[PDB]
Amino acid sequence: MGCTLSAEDKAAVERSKMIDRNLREDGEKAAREVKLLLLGAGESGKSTIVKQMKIIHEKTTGIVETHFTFKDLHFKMFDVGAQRSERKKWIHCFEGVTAIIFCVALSDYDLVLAEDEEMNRMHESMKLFDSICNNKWFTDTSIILFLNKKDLFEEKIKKSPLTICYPEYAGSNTYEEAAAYIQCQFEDLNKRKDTKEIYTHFTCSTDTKNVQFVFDAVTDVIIKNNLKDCGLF
Amino acid sequence: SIAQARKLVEQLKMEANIDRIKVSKAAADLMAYCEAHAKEDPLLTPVPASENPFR
Amino acid sequence: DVQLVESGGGLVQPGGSRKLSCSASGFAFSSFGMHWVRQAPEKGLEWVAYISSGSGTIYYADTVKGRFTISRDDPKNTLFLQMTSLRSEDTAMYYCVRSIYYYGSSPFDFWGQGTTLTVSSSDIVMTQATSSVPVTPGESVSISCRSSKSLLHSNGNTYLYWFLQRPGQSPQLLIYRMSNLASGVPDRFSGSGSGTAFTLTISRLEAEDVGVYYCMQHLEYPLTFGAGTKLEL
Amino acid sequence: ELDQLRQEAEQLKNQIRDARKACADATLSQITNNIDPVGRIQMRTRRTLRGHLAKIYAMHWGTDSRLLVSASQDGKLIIWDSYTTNKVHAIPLRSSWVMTCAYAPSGNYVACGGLDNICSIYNLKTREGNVRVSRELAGHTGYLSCCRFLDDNQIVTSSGDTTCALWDIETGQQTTTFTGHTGDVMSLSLAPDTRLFVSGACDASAKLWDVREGMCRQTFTGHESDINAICFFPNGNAFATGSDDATCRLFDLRADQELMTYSHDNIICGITSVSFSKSGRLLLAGYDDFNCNVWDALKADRAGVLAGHDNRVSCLGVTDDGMAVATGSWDSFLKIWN
Amino acid sequence: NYSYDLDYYSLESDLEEKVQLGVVHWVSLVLYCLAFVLGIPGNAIVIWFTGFKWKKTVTTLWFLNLAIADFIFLLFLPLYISYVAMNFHWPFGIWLCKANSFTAQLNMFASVFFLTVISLDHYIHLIHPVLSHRHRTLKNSLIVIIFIWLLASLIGGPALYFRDTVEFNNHTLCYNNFQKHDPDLTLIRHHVLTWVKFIIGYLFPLLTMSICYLCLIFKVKKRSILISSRHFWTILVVVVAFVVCWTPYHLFSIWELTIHHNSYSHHVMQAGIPLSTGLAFLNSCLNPILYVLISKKFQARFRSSV
Amino acid sequence: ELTEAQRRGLQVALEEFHKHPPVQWAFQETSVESAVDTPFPAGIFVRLEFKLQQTSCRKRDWKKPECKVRPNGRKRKCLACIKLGSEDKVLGRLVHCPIETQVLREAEEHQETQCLRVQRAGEDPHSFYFPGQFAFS
Ligand SMILES: CC(C)CCC[C@@H](C)[C@H]1CC[C@H]2[C@@H]3CC=C4C[C@@H](O)CC[C@]4(C)[C@H]3CC[C@]12C
Repeated sequence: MGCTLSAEDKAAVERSKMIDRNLREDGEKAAREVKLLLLGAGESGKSTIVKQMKIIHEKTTGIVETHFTFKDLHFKMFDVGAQRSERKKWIHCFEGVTAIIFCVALSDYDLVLAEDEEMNRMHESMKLFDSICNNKWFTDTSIILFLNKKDLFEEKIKKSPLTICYPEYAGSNTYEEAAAYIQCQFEDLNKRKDTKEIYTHFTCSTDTKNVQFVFDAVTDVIIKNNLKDCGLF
Repeated sequence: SIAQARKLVEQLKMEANIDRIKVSKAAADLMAYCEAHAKEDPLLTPVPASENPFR
Repeated sequence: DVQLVESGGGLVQPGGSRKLSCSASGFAFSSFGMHWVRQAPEKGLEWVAYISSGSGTIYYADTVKGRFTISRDDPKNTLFLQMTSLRSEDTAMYYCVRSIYYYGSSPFDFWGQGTTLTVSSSDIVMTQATSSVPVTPGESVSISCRSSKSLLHSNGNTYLYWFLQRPGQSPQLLIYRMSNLASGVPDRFSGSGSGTAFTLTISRLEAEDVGVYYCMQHLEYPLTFGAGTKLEL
Repeated sequence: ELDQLRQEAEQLKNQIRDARKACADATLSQITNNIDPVGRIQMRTRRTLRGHLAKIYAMHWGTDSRLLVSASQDGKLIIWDSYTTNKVHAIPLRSSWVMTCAYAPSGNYVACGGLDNICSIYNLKTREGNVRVSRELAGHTGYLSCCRFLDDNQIVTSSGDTTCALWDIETGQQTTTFTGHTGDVMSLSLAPDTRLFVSGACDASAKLWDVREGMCRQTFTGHESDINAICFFPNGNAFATGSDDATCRLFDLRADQELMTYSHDNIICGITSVSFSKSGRLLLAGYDDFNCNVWDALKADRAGVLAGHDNRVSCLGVTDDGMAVATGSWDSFLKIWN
Repeated sequence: NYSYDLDYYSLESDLEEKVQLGVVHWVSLVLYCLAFVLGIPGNAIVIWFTGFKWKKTVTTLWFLNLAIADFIFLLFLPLYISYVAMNFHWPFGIWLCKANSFTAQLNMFASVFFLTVISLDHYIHLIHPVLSHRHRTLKNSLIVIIFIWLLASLIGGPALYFRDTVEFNNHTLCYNNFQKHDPDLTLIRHHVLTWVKFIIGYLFPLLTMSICYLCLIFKVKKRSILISSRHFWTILVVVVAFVVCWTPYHLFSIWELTIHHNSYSHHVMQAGIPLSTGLAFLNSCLNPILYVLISKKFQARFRSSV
Repeated sequence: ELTEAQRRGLQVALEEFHKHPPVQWAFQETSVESAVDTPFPAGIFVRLEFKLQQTSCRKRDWKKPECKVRPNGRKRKCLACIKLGSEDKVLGRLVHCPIETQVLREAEEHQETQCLRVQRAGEDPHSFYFPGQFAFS
């Protein structure tokens, strides 16, 4: 007969079913948002970068959220600035992120690291890159490489050649031969050539093209994963 | 620097003062505990299905 | 600030219509089930209707079914009882009662202050043989209630409730499930009993314990009250 | 003097090791050598709880073996009822990155914490009718890795800034702060008498702190990787630690020494959770092989496998009465076994 | 005594010759049997594995509804096999005709509509991410499923009004009566009914399926993603099956209209309609074998279901 | 004057009736309620409604005229919509006559709708073909 439950237990079943639905309806809204990580080498224009796509949404806190909307698409972006602990313990939390924004300031080729010596900032950023690009978790996650500080680097080229950071460089010390070389040197560390892709970009221009680029790239990643991870069902 | 080393040696000095027993006695207490409580262990000896609240 | 305030009562010609309101003030109207409870001018309590949380489940007393409708306005935090074809048997005090059903909850815990309606001129039976008893302050007194059906359900719960109505005051729940003490009720109250036989014991009775005590059942949702045991002196 | 201090510290280490050896004799296998084995323990999935649609990162039974609380990174704490399936509460979180949960012994409060460096204490028995944020303890720098209640007004947290802290819910400040770990702390387990508590760091060490004064008392060392889980023996005189090198070790408080190691040359993945059973004969350890194993606490031989999980198991609990064992993995689906 | 029979009504003429068994009839019967015995278990497996033993996605909703429609369509096949086995004899009463025809028509049209919507949803979901992230929820799925079922019922409704039964040459045929009251407009009624069936059931679904399944491939090739080998062969098989197993039935239904003007023949319509119906039932059986079972995800689940 | 075509139609209708398996004791034509005739470019069509009285003759003894009419037998009112061609060959025929307890309104409608189909037979080749005999819808 199945009517072995009291009135109170049937009301409890009612409460349980109301709860789970509320839960399902809430969780459906959390699957339509594109999630991005905001890895950065430090001492870059990360504040300027977050300001650039913050206007479109008109003790140590650790994780910092940033919500914004572009072309009817909702982006949540996670910044980890205050996390000085070991990266091997919380890096698997972001397993299902759509993309990893990776900020690099191409003006620290000559500026040696503070509180240290004979350790260039660019070398440290390169180590960070070939430290997250080969993670056993981020194997199908794309990287959007942002390259900041165009004007300062352009001014500094005429004063400091690039031979200091790359003694093996053979090209001329000017634009269109240093930026491309830097991007190429930053792209060879991608060991997973067949699965992930690098959407390199130059920035620090006071335009609105940065958010447009993130938009394009996230659309490509989405389409490719759909049409590859889905059949007929 | 030196303060960390001082605190570390002080802690290590404090540590080396407790009294310890033979491993045989600790094993004996452990064995006595596991033998004297095997009656109320639903996992060691499965409970009959009459008094099992889980199906 | 948990008060429930009733409104809409008054003198109504027989066969007419009247609407009663219950404005919850100071808590979430949703996540609660609501009950109406009726008390004749010189008679004990009598359950009227019940609407669950989310309005998914509705029940009526057979003496009012078809004539009455119960509803809720959750955004406005209001409970409504629309009342049609009013007979002379519907002159009473109507009370708005909240009750929440989950594991370990306390249904019927808070009662409204009630509104007055005067109309101008099977079911488990709860038995309280003792209509009145004289008690001296400082003494210990036991009230007995008896059931026509075993209130003890297969899940271990014995759906008996004890309420106290001090004269010129709204009912206040004392005990739920025949053994659990309410919040804010002193420990000198206690409840015990077997199936179909229950007792409420007041140890060292002192002032403000005088009044009418009611026993209400819920083995099956249908809830019937006792006649009421009245304590004086 | 750096050199003099290093030399005397080395000689202190040598003498403490010599004393630990001086209190060494025949081990457990020389006392368990003659005792009939338990046999083969076969378990069955009595119930399965679903509705999280994310990764499960923690769980904790109540004092009565009926209610449990689970935390997931969909931004949800859920209070399941073990008997039947109904949910009593579904609390949303301000921060959706949570790695801990805890059930108060009185059953009146719940706790949560994660990458936000803040411990949230949620109330359960309110007049209004909703689950509120009773307290928000802040003051840690790194993430919170474990959080266990001690009373209805005290709570011990172990964080990623290489510190543990005994709080005070009323005032909200650190009543006491335990330091001395040169690495992240990712474990916590309170003694039955709630006076001493042990913690295992990320530098392969387990320290036994005294709650009253707040000074380290004993340090047990030896491992090949980090420590991910710690649980006290029911007697309150020993504990078992799980690491990333596929080894679970047993340490004794009165002997300052290792007793047994439950390792097999067939498993290489680490251990995510460790829990004894009542009467202290079965040690249940959850692995990254999407299954948990049951070891004899004396014979140190595998005697059961629970492999009803798809992804890696992350939380494991045994009820107070020893009736059932509930596991939670990275694909929702909390499962109760008996 | 001799008594009497309730009533007799012998409408016949010797100008025509009766139906007899031929080569095509046995093929049609074996096709019906094969389709039934291979479509009941597959549909049952799909409905059990999708409706209950799984979650509720959107694609699973599409396949749930399609499997339900195909299973209900195949359930009432034995009535048709019994009708066609006894040289087109129908003894189950008049009302069961009006019921069975309505059920078959409704199931067929619902299945065709669900194939069309599966194709369109597949293309939109696999090409447009921004558009898909909105307007793709459970509420919209329920609304469109309800609309599809209502439209299919409305399309199948007229069979409940026009169907009838007539005795003829020691038989009892079940047919569509377009000559209810007057024969002045029966031509118009027959034409509008068959042309509506042809347009809604054949032209629109085939055009939509081809357009979506070709635009998806063209855009993917433009984006240079090198679609898998399982695709372009799990896609080009379903279209081929639809066009082979549904065209030589609408063809015959269209030829049916030439009765009014001139055909001077009956053998062509004598054998070829049972074969067409056999092909349609074969498609209804083959839908879940080719749509969900062949897919790697369901096979992986089946292997993991041990 | 009464012609011979209606006689041929009525007699063939009665012969078809006397081919009755279950109902024995064949009737005999007594009074004709109505009998109309019409020529078509393909043949002569006759519609009849006639009254028959049960007779003591055997069903095999209907052609013989010595049958004795019994007024206390049974009465029948039967309709025959038939048409013939050259050499008065019967090609299309429909006979009908149920019990007065029937509705006789839907029956009349369907009998007229089928007699019209009988009328156009022969002139239209596929007259006796109903739309949708072999399909399931
Ligand atoms: C013989 C004919 C009438 C059968 C058609 C009626 C039934 C089978 C149809 C009509 C309405 C349909 C239901 C309406 C929508 C839903 C919700 C979704 O979860 C799919 C199943 C379900 C529940 C459908 C199942 C099939 C359905 C029940």
